[PDB]
Parts: sequence; structure tokens; C-alpha cells
Amino acid sequence: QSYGFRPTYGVGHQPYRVVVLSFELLHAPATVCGPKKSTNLVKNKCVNF
Amino acid sequence: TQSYTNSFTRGVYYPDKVFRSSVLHSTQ
Repeated sequence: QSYGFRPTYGVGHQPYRVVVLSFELLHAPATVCGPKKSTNLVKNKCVNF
Repeated sequence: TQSYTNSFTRGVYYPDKVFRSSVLHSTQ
């Protein structure tokens, strides 16, 4: 049923465009990642991976 | 046509992407 909007409406009735981001961060091949520079890989030495 | 059968033991996959060895892990 109709969901019309009027500018004269006060708070709590004005339209509220919403975008919700769903994440699935888990042990799986990662495709979306942040802007962190990749460094060279080192073996047989203690590092903060 | 149509007929019935017994599934035996089958239809088991890897629920998760993590790796295990000599582990008796259980999952729901």
C-alpha cells in the first residue's frame, strides 16, 4: 500500500535512505581488502604477519 | 518411472574452509 512522502512531515516520518553492508569475514579466499601495502615475504624468522 | 534405494553412508562434504589433520572435529 502507498508509502507517500511529504516535505511537511516532521522527524521520524521523513524518508531515510539506508544502505546496509553485509560482511562475511572468515577463513576463506579474500577478494575485498583494504589499502595496506604488501611487503616482501620472509621465511624462518619471527615476524608479525 | 520412480523407485527407492538406501543411501548407505554418503553425502558428506567439508563444512568449513580450514584444514585439519588427524582431527576428530565435529560440526552441526
